Order: sequence, then structure tokens, then C-alpha cells
Amino acid sequence: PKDQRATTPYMTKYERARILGTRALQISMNAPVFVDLEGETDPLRIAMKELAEKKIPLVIRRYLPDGSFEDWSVEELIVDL
Amino acid sequence: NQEDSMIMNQSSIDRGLFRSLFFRSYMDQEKKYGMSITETFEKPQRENGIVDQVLVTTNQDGLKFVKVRVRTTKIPQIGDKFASRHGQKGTIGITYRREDMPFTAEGIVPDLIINPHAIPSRMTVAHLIEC
Amino acid sequence: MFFIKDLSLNITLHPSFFGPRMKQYLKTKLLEEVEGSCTGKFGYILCVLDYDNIDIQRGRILPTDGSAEFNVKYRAVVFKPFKGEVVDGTVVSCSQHGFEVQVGPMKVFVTKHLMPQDLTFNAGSNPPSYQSSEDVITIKSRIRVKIEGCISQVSSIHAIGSIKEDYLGAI
Amino acid sequence: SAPLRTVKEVQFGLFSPEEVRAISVAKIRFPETMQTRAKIGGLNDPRLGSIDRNLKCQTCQEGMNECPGHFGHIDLAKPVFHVGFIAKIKKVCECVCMHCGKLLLDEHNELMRQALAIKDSKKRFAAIWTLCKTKMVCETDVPSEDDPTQLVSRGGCGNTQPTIRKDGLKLVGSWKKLRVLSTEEILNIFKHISVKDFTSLGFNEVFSRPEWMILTCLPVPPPPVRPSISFNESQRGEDDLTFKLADILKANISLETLEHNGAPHHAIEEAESLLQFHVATYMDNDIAGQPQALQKSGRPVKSIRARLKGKEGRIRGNLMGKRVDFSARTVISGDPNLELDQVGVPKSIAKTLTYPEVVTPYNIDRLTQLVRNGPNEHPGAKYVIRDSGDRIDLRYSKRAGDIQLQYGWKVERHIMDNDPVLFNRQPSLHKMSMMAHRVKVIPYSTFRLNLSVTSPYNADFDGDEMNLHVPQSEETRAELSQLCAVPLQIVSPQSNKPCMGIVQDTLCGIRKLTLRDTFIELDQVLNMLYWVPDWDGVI
Amino acid sequence: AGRAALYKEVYNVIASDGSYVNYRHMALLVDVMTTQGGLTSVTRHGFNRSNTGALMRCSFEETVEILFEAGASAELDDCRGVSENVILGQMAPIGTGAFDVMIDEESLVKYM
Amino acid sequence: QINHQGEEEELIALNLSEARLVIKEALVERRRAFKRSETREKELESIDVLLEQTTGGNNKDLKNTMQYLTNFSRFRDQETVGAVIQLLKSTGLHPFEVAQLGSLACDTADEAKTLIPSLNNKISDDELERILKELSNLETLY
Amino acid sequence: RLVKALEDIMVHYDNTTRNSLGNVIQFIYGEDGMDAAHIEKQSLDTIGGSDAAFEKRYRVDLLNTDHTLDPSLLESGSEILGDLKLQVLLDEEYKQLVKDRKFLREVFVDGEANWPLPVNIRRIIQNAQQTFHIDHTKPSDLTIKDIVLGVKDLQENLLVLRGKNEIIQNAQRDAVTLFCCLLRSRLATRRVLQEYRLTKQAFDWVLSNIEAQFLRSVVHPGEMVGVLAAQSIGEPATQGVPRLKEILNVAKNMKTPSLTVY
Amino acid sequence: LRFGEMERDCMIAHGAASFLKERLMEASDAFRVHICGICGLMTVIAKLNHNQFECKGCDNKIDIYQIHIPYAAKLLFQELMAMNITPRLYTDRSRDF
DNA sequence: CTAGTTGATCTCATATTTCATTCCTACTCAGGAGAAGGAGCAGAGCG
DNA sequence: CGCTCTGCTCCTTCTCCTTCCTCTCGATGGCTATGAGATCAACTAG
RNA sequence: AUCGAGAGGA
Ligand SMILES: [Mg+2]
Ligand SMILES: [Zn+2]
Ligand SMILES: [Zn+2]
Ligand SMILES: [Zn+2]
Repeated sequence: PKDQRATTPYMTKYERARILGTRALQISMNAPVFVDLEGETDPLRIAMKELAEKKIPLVIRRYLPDGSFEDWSVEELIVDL
Repeated sequence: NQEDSMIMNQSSIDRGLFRSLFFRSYMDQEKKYGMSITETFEKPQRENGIVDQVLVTTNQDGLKFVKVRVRTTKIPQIGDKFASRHGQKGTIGITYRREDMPFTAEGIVPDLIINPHAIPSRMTVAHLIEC
Repeated sequence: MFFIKDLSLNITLHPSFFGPRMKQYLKTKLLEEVEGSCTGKFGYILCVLDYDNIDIQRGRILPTDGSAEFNVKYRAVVFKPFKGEVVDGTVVSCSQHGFEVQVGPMKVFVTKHLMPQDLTFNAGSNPPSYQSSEDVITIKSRIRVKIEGCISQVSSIHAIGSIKEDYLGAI
Repeated sequence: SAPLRTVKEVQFGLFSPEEVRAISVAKIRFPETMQTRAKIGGLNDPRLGSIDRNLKCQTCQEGMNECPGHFGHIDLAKPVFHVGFIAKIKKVCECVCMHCGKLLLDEHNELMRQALAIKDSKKRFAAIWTLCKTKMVCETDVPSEDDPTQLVSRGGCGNTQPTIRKDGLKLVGSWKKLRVLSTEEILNIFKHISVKDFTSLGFNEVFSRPEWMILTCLPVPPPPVRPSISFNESQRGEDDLTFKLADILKANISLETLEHNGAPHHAIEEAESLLQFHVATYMDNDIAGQPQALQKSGRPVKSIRARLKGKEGRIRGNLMGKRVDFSARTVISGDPNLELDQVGVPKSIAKTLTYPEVVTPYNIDRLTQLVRNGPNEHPGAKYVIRDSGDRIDLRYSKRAGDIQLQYGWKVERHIMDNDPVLFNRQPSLHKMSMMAHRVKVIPYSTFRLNLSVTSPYNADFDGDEMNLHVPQSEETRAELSQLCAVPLQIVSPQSNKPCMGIVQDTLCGIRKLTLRDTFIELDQVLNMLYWVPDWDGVI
Repeated sequence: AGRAALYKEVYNVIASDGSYVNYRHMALLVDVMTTQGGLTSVTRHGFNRSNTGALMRCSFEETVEILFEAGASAELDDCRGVSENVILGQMAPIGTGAFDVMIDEESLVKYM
Repeated sequence: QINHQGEEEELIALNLSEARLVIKEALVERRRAFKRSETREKELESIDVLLEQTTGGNNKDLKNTMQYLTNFSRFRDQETVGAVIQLLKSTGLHPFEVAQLGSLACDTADEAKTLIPSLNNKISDDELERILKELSNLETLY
Repeated sequence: RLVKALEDIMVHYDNTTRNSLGNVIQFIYGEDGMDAAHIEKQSLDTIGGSDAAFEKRYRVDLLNTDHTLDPSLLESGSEILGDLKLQVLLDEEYKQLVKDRKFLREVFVDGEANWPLPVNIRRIIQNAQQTFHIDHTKPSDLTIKDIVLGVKDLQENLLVLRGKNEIIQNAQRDAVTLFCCLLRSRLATRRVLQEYRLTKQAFDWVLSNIEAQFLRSVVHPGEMVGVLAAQSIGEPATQGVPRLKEILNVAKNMKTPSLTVY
Repeated sequence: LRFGEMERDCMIAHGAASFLKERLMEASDAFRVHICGICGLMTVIAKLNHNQFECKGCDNKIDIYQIHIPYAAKLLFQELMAMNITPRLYTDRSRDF
């Protein structure tokens, strides 16, 4: 139901934490880095840089209590934290 | 020495302050009764301290006994608990050389520094009188 | 026998393959475990109907590691045996106590216990065919068999063939 | 191998005796658990979980490591009551028509019609029991509420029902005109209960039927549930359950023996009670009545219920909270020169705790250096894991200078600076008492914390201890550094206030420093300014 | 009204000690105690005797008795609780685990 | 039955001949996909060529599968195959029965009933006699 | 015991509060849907003080001499005085505040005018003054119309619930009913011109900051509110207590029942 | 060291779902078992050396799943098994939407 | 391929029958509150 | 107005009940036998 | 090793 999604457009702190963790985990697995390399060998710094420029190719599936769900692209989500 | 922890004079320890010994005697028995049970300790083929005494004896049942006592020196170390005679318990926060400690005019250097804030909240005016 | 059904497969993908090429690489992966597969529910999966229009339905990241999981759907062609099924197949190899015959993609063991008693093994024939009666069955000759159930195996699926019957004889 | 899934739902129920017979891989017949080293095929046989070095486990191989147990089977000569369901069994028989197979009441009574309308199964029969228990007759003809002159010929028996009283492990039916209810007769009547009556009673036709509340075949837990014992020098000292199961086997063997030969009726009656008693306590050795099972050693037997009930059971002591590894514990001390999120960790402690970092192009050069150092020096590693899982031990190999790393390998890197870690002070009363700190390695044997972070922990340097937990994955690291990081809990939801602040001498020091009468010479000021790490270099 | 009285009552106990706790934390507690149209206590006879997941209820104070009731009644557990996922060693549907992460192929393939 | 597209699709009892036709169609579809990236003897080799380039030849059984199906294929020309589809399916026959008749060689109804137990008790012999003759002549046309 | 009861109460993405079964406990977390860590005690001016004290602090009249706005405050002086169009807005604003004053009395019978609320408005205003050293000795460039519409605009963006339905919209207004009453108190026409001599650049920045500050304080869905509340209640108990044991347990046979009759 | 109840409770408040799972499975008790789809029982004969699976009593050789659960949990079920209870585990939710 | 001989391994009755088969509970000592089931009673409707 | 009924209250029984860590000591873990006859299997060679 | 008890510390 992409029409009239009733969830918040902001980036929940839990969502931020889990997305950063998952992206860093993928980076540690020699995943294709989507942003320029500035010597940040650590995967988590690369993940934060990726999130800063909205270069993370992931979409969250927020589950409502009844069982439905809403798909929010990481790009559209507003990061204010 | 912010909390109950304390500052201790390192050079005081080197001169023998609060040095201690520590004995820990081990034991083992020869074997069980004689119904086809036997075992010995004659160097069969294939803690930290020195051996103090190795005592070889036998119980009233004739079983060979071995008691080994190993001693060691335990020097005061950061985190070892200390306490006065008034419940003022604490741990060595850090050790300083003699030169770094504050000194009176006469040159006397403290062997131990404790926090002023421990006094009022605990109300140990007896401790101050003893000093 | 032959059917068409919409099958589903769960495929796990390692993170390193998360390039844009994944969109077609996953499709490629599908082939090597859909083409000519074995199963007790559908028999043998031969080919994938509607090869294009591959269903992906979004990948889900396993919370354990970065590996993704896709529930690909696809129309596929399968071959399934049935009890009492009559089939005109070929003979691959002979045997002392029967024959091995190819029924399309599956193997059928035409055992001596289920041919007419007048049909007897002929060791002197090359191949060692059964020629004591009219039902001359050999490797180079066609055969008609009846499936008296399918004893499917985990690795492969094979059935039992019989000629001790009025119809579906040799050739 | 097989597809990997995750549990979505759990369905409870009772074993069907035919289901027990089918699942089992061996029939247990001999109480003997042993001759010299061979094991009797009738008990603890290879068809169950094999002992170590024996890759049989009913052809499962894998030894005890990757092979679970496989359940046995026992066929009781006489069915027995399940202890946990005694109360419910008493309740159920108080509502069935007592050898007619029907319910005492029927839809024709308005009171129970509302009860049947109750959606809650647990509350459903509870209401029904309050009704049928008072009905002492199952008369065939019951006048209809709509038509009082018309009666419904329902009750097949049409006789009266006895008053059922619990007595030990058996029930006595006081007929209103008195004998012990027979275990066998309960099975017959329960088997005669219509499926429709199950629903009114809250049962499930495919997962829970009343007849299954009576044990006719005992599942035999495999050896892992009752592990083979080597406390002493080749002395068995086996688990209590093995002794208890053997005790039941002895009783079961005797019961059929008396019935088969001689048939001393009265002796059979007591023999059944012993079988009922032994089986009853085997599952729950804590009953209201006096009977308490005592082990040959003189201590009470620890039934299965004891293994689960209360703390130290499988649930509270082994599932909800459990021993964990990759952790350390030691005394704490203060350090003014250490930031909040930082903490001092002994080199010795840091040299044992490890982190499995994955080899990647970004760190293949660095990780190689750590391997070259080995587990002896601090900035090193202990194990190197290949692609296949070959756990190379750097301790017992000179190859530390020879191993070549490949992308995808894991290195058990030593804990180094800035690695997120989690502290904990027992008791962990509230949220603030469990925070994630950055690491700085300190050359002594005590944890070093900043002073202002002691308040949330309720800690003190009078000899307190803190536990340390190290995450093993990047994802776990991220949450600690993004959720449990110390600076993020400065403001506590407890009281809307900052749970931390300047305390102790530092709090007293500032007051003196900031007095209107305090002045600082030029020489002193320059030293103070340099101590500020964020100073801009402007006086 | 009893909900208001309960809040006004517990507030006195905490306030009497001189400590202050936010409205939300006390408000939530009394609300949970009165969702059933009555004062459901937190004892074995109160909160525990509820319709929540059977497996979660076992671990609080009564375990072997609870399992039998769930087994006898063929109770089905949805594993939507916290303890269930803890027992089964899965990621609990809380905090970071209250949602799911999907791969956005459309954006990933688009970003070349 | 119901597919995974949300559509209630009946059991598609694909005939052996039409099965061969659809495998040919799918093979040519795969051939065009890679490009972007009728007597039995001719069909046997032409399909063998199709299988030998769409795959690496490892799946020999499928080539053995496909070849012998052409050898025993009873309706090879797809245009005339269309006739036996409407002829059999329009009669209300069970799809498995339709597949049974469109893959084997039969001439008379009694043979169909004996070969097909399902038809032995419920089929109208008149329809079988008329169609089986027609299919028998149709079979010879291949 | 307390934690197990509240162990599985979580804030869901719909912004409600549910247990494992899905039963609704609080339709809005804490009746305001605001995280505790972003709250702090703030003063509600409109409650306290005498009627005249409230009147002289907020009432502004462009016609009479009692509440004449000083022309020196604004660049537009007499141009505003005598403008009926603006006067209507002030009457609506003053009436709006009057409703709040008598409204809050019912909410807080005791008249206590210091309650926890999100977004420290006073701190923002002080930061606005020091941000670019607003000159407090020259007429401002603001207008009465701009101030009134701007404040009303802000109340529209304080979205705690996103649904477009009437039920959600009705709940949305209720959620920020107290918080907005604080806005209208400290953003009054007279105060924003006399007490807080802000400029056009300041006022726009202040409103844009409050919205950003307010939204950031919304409770994040997925928060484990249940455990967080139980721990907060339990920990002070480590420091009356038998009574607490007497509350959690119903304990019908209480120790000291009592009545308070007025 | 022991990761007691309050230890996990604090993490639940923090919301660190992944860490709590890691502390309970990877740190200790990680164990893999096979489950019959027909019956949610750990009664699968897995001859892993030959990739052969079976569930005697169900005759199921096609519907098998791997699940990672704490070794303590495996016991809890197996002791319930011996207690005549059937903790059937299913990997498909009965209710979809 | 297979009969033979002998190591190995499963199952049983021979020897020891010996010398009585322990006791009697004691003791108080914590404990409290809620749930269950019997028992009595008395007015309300019925005969 | 006596009979009978039934809820209702009352008054016993009758259970079923409480963080984290380090040491020390101590009792106990304990099975039942004899080989020998007779059967199976292991080795061996033609 | 095991259970069992005791001492002590946070
Ligand atoms: Mg302390
Ligand atoms: Zn096994
Ligand atoms: Zn009856
Ligand atoms: Zn099964």
C-alpha cells in the first residue's frame, strides 16, 4: 500500500542502527562499495559515509501490528539523528 | 583517590610496606583399599611460588600421604583492598614514586593518601582522632 | 505424466554478488537447480515455462549475515508417473531377470516377475533379450510398459514396468 | 544440506500412543544399562544417542557432537494416570455420562448453551464443570424447555453418576446407593466421547484427546537428556532418570509376570499401584501426599519436574539467563585522564579476549602484522580460520611467519583500542547500568573508569567488580556503538535529568576555582590551557 | 476511576520517598493493570493467569503446571513475545528487530 | 488448482506432443535470451541442436529424454496438433485422459477403455470410436 | 515480578502501544507520544497571576489607550494603530488565550504552573537573541499579521500522527493540545514585540527551530516502553515499600484503610 | 560469566535485538537440529554423509528444515517429550494476513 | 566358493548359603495469604 | 402452613509459594559372582 | 567429578 503511508518519514534510531550494522557487515564481506574510498579501512566508517550521501541500496519493511507492512526506501527516509 | 580508592607511596612498598607471605599446601593420597586398586606418584612417564616443605607420611591405614606446601610473596598492587580500623575500606587507586608525593617541610612523605570526601558522609571523627 | 505448474524456489545469495549484474545473475542461478531436477511431489522438472518474466518479489536480508534470500516463482514443466499408466518407451539395457527401459526422462525396471511366463530370458541373444514368446524386447527395439506404482528414490525416480498384460507389449 | 528456516509458531499437545510407537527407534525391555564394556541392546542401545568415539547414534554418526538423541519406547502392561493431568481427569469424568460416552447436560438446557457460546476454551469447560459436576444422573429423557411435555431421549445409560473423590494416585467413585475407579474403564469411556464433546471441553481432535491423558507407553529420553556419567574412576554413577527408569522397568516386568503366571489377584493390585507410583514420581516427585521417592544414596530423586521448576531449572537457569563466553570480570579503579566512553582494560585480559575480524582488502596488510606478532605480543591474534573452517592455532605453530591470508578468512584479532565493549555491574538494576564503552589498553590488572560515569552504575572503588562483554559481529558492534554508547545515555528517561555529572573532588574543585576571589598567575594559566584538548591555541 | 485512584496511590509511594519518576512510566503500569476491566495483580493469580503466549507465561513462576495446561488444551503459541524468541534463540521482534530489511534491486540496479 | 500468481489454474495435463512443442518454444526463447545477452528424425536432431547450445551438454539424460519422446511422439506437426487439442478437450474429458489419448497410439474405443481404466466406466463409446479413427489416420500422416 | 508483567509492551509503527497479543494498552504513548528523554519542566504562564496581570501581559489594543502597542517597538507604527483588520486577529488571539487560561485551570485544579513538556521554548528564544546579537534598542521589522499567522502555521506542522482520517486527525489535535497552549503563551503578540524584541530573521528561525526540535522529541517506534517503565518504577524501591508491595498485590485485607472526606 | 535475567532485560530496554541473540546463541549453546514439516518434532534421521533425511512415523523424506536453537532449548523439548508433551515447532505461520 | 577347525561370544545354572534383615519415629521450628470444596442455613416458591 | 428447593453465605481444608561472584570441606559416588557349555564367527586353504 | 553444606565478598 504505497498510497498514503501513515508511518513517520523520519529515520528511526533503531532503523539507523540496524541499517548501519547490516551495511558494515556486508562491507566486511567484500561487498561492492558504492562511494569513493578515503582510506577508511573500517567497514562501519564506510557505512556511515554511505548513509550520509544516501548511497545505501536498502529498503525497510515496517510491520504494522495487524500483519501488514510498508516499504520505505532508505533514500526517501529523512535522517535527523 | 576520588572514591574510596587511595593513592599509595610506591617507594614505601619497595622498602617492605605491607609485604606478605602466602602458603598453600596441596595434598594427594596413595591409593584405595587392596581389592585390585593401586596407584603411585613415582614420576610417571609422559599458582606461582616456590616449594616450602614436602611432607611424606602415612595415615593409620598405611596409605602413603604427600603434603606439599608452596609459599610466595604477594606485594601490594593496584586494586588490593586496604582498610583502617573504622570501616574505611578502599583499594589502591595508583602508586606514585616518592618524589611525586607532596612533602612537608621536614621531608616526611606520606605512605598513603585518602580522599577528604570520605570523612563527612561517613562521619568517622574517631578516625581523625586516632591520626 | 507431463504437466505445467507454477513452482517456487528459495535462493540464498552471497553479499559479494550484490552488483547490478545480480538482476540477471540470479536468473542464471535459477537454471542450475531447476533444469532437470528431481522431486517426489512433481517427479522430474524438465524445463521452465516462461523463462523470461522471472519473479523476484524483492530480496530479504537474513539477520544472521548479509546473504540475501529470494523466493523466485516460475512456470515449469514436470513429468510425473501414475499407477497403471501405459507408456510407449525404449529399452536401454537388458538384464538376466528383466530389462531397463527409458520412459522419457525416467527409468523403468521391467522385471521378469511381471512378464508373461511364456516369455523367458535368452542368454544366447545379443543383446540378451527375452525372445521365448512373441514379446521380443531388446535394447534396439521399442517397448510398451505399464507402471504398477512408482518407487521414487531421493537421488532419482524409477518405476516398475510389466508386460504380463493384454496390451502394451513389445514395440 | 536441508533448507534453513526459523521457528514461526509452537503448537503444544499430547503424544498419541501410536505416535509414540512410530517415532521411537528401539523398544526398551531390560533395566540393565551395561557386560564389561558392551551395552545391552534393550537399554541405552546404539539405536539411541551413542557414547563418544562411537559414530553410530542409530546411524547418525557425528558422535555426541552434532547428533541429538533418538527416543526409545516402553509398553506398559497396564495404563497409568499422568500426574499433571490428574486434576483435569477428575474434572473430565465429572462431566461425561459415565459409561454412556456423552455429556451429562445437553444443548436443551439454557445455562450450558451460554457456556458453549464462551469463546475461551480454558474458561469454557470451567463453566461447564460448575454445571455438570452437580448433575448426578444422565437420564435418557430430559424435558424440553420449548416443550415441557416433550422429552429428549439422549442419555443412553440413564443411570446415576458416583461422587468422584481424589485419593492419592487413584480416584474413588461413591455411588449414591463406592469403589475405586479402574484405570482401564477410564480409557473406554474417554474413547467413547464424541468429537463434538471434545470442543465443548476445550480439547483438540488432532493434538489433544482425553484418552491421551492416560499413559499406555512411556517415551524414553535419550542418553543426552540423562548423560553418561564418569565422575569417578570408571564408576558409572549414572543419572537419576536412568535409575528411575530401571526402577519402573523392574516394576513393569513384575506386573506382567504376576498376571501372566499364578495371577495372585491381590498381589497384582498392589503391583499396579507400585507401577503407578514409580511412574508418577518419575515425572513429578513432589506430590501433596506423603509418598516421596528416595534414592538408594538416601537423597530424594530429582524427577523431571525438578529439572524445570524454579530457578536453576532449564528455563530460568539455562534459557532465560546462561553462562556466556567472551567476557571478563575484575576490580575497578578511577582514572581522571580517561574519557567517558573509554575504559581501561588490562593487557592480560585484552590478550585473551578475541574478535573474529574478516580478512578484506582494506585490512589484509594490517591483519598480517597481527598474525606475525602472534598471541604473545598484545597487538596480535590467537587463531586463524580458513574458508573451510580449519581453525589454525597460532600458539602451537611456527607458521605465524608463514601463513598467507586470503579474502573471506576470519582472524581472531586481539581486543584493541576503540573496540566497542559492554560493561555491567551486578545487580543490573536499570537501563543506565549497562552501557557500551570504547577500549583503551592499560598496563595493569584492573578496569579503569572515568569518575563521572560511576553515578549511573551506582559503582564505587571500595572493591567493586564489573563484568565485560565483547560482541563478535559487526552488526552487534554497530548497535553497541549506536544504541548503548555511553554519551547517548547522558539524559536518563528515569527522571528527565542527566544521570551523570561532575561529582566528588572535581565538583568541590570547581567551586573553589570559580570563586570571585580566585586568580591565576600567567605561569599557571598556560599549563591549564594546554590541558584542554579542544583549545584553539589562543590565549 | 479506580485507574486514577491507583495512579494517585502509587504516585504517593514514590513521591513520599523524595524520588521523582516521569508520568509515563507510572501511567503505563496502572494502565496495564486495568486493561481487563479490573485490577489484574502482578502475582501468579493476576498477570500470569492471562491469555498471553503460553511459552512466555511458563518462565515467570509456574512452569511445569503451565505446560500441562497448554499441552492439554493444545494451545498454539505465535512466538510474537520476547521470551519465546529468547528461548528459541531468534531475533526478538523488538527495537532493532521490530522491522525487516529488504534489498532494493530497483535502486541498486539503477545506481550504476 | 491455484498457481503462485493468485490464479486458480486447473491441472495442466500437458500432452507428450504438445509438451515437445512447448519445450521447443522455450528452447528458442532461451536462445533469443542468450542472443540479447515435421518428421521425428528432423525434430529429434533440431531439438538436440537446441539443447546442445542452450546448455553445455552435461544434462545428457534430458537429451536422451527429449530424443526418444520425438521417436514416440504421435503429433509432431504443431498445426495438426491443434486439431487434437480441441477434439479431445472440447469433449469434457479429464485433462489427464486427454494427455493419455494425445500421447499414445490408439485406434478403437475398447482399446482406449482397456488402456485407460478411467474411461472404461464413464466414456461414450461413440465419441471414442469416431475420434480414435480420426486420430489414427492423423497419426499416420506423421 | 514487575518486569515480567510489562516485559512485552512496545511502541508500534502506528504510534500506539500494544503487548504481545496485540491488545491496545495506550492509544498514544504516555497520552502525548513523546520520548521521556526529551522532556523537561516548563512554566505555563497563562495559569498563574491575577486576571489583570494576565490581561496587561497579553491584551493588545490598537484602538483604546489601555493596551496601546508602542509604535517605537515596530518599524510600522501608527500604520498599525487603528487598523481594524489586525484588531480582529488580536481579539481572536486574546479569546484563544482566555479559553486556554480557564481550560488549564480545569486540567490543573491546584494551579501548579510548572510541568514537564517537550522543547524548552525559553532556551530557544535566548539562543535566538544571542545567535546574531539582536539589537534591543531599535524598532522591529515584524508585523502583527505575520506573527499571528506564523504561530498558527507552526501548530499545523506539529504532527505526531500522520493518518489523514478523521479519527487520526481528531487524536492529533488532542495530542498537542497542552503543548500548543504553551506556544500561544510564550509566543504572544505583546511578548514577541516587547519582552522579546525579535526581528523577522529571528522569528522565522525560531519557529523553524521549534518544529525541528519538537519532531525530534517524538517517541521512536519500536521502543521497548514496557521494560523501560518497569525498571524506572523498580529502581527507586531499592531506597513506603511495604505499601508498594501492598499495591502491586491487590491485598484486599489491607493494613491501614482510611478515608479522606471533604 | 552469567548473563542473568536483568542482564538481558537491560538490553531489551536498549532494543539491541541482535546483541541479545548473539549473547545467547553464538556465545554459547548454538546447535542445529532438523525438523519434520508434518510434525514439528526433532525426529529426523539425517544421514548427512549421504544427504539423506527421513522421519519415521511420518514417512516424510522431502519436507525437512534446519533450525538453530540453544542446546538448552533442545533439552527442554526433549524433557517435555519424555513428559508426554509434544512441543511441535512449525516454520510456517497459520495466519498470513 | 565353501567345508573345516578353532577363536570368540552368548547364556546359564553350579558352587556360599550366613545371620540377624535397622526401626519405631518425637519434635519442634517458619508461615501467610489466596483458592477450593464441603456444610449449614434460611427465605422463596411449590403442594 | 409444611415440603422442598436452591442460592447464598459461611467456614474449614489445602496448597504454594524468594540479584552476582570466590573459596572450603565432605560424603559418595559401587557393582552383585563361578567359569563353562554352546553357539557364532574368524581364519584358513583347496 | 558429583551432589551437599558452610564461610565470605560485590
Ligand atoms: Mg562498594
Ligand atoms: Zn544419531
Ligand atoms: Zn454411562
Ligand atoms: Zn514427522
